[PDB]
Amino acid sequence: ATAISGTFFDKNNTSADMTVRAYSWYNLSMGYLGWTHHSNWGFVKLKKGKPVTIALTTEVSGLHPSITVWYRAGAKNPKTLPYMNGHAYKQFGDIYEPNAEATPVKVGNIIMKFITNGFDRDGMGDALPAEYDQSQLYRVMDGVPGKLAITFTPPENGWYQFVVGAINPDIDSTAYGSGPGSGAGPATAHTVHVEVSIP
Ligand SMILES: [Ca+2]
Ligand SMILES: [Cu+]
Repeated sequence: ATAISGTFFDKNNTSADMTVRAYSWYNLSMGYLGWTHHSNWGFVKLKKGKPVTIALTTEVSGLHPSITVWYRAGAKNPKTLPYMNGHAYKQFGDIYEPNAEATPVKVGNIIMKFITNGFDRDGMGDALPAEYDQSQLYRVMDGVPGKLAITFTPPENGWYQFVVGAINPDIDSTAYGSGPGSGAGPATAHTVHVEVSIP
């Protein structure tokens, strides 16, 4: 496992500004993975059965925010929350790292059950490049570039661990910058505003 910086949310702290790289959720290398540390992580404790919405917005021209939500099952001490199983992540699918260790600390079993994901597909044009042709990378349109909402109903009480990033910045836009490079794009950190609607 590897430590991450988490932003925690609750009923009195429903919003945050997170900073992410333009390609952070979908690098153009390898297996087209997100970069754990180029993205930004949130945590929120939720009650079973009541729908939740997370809304992302950005002012950055060309930027398309994105998000993956997992349920962090069996989490015990909250100080064991801000870890990930590695420096890269698949945008969908479940994560399992039994008896996980990081920097040494013992984190316990990391069990992350996939809940939902989405990315802002408004403004990307008539067709995305073929590198993005994975069905479970949920393309969502609300008619507003730079805005995204996801929803889910917590299947279990407890901690929901989510990553915010961005994907496929518009060619030659501010967000695109110098382009994908080696796959991670520019190191520029762009602000995405996050609002969690806790029931
Ligand atoms: Ca949108
Ligand atoms: Cu990393």
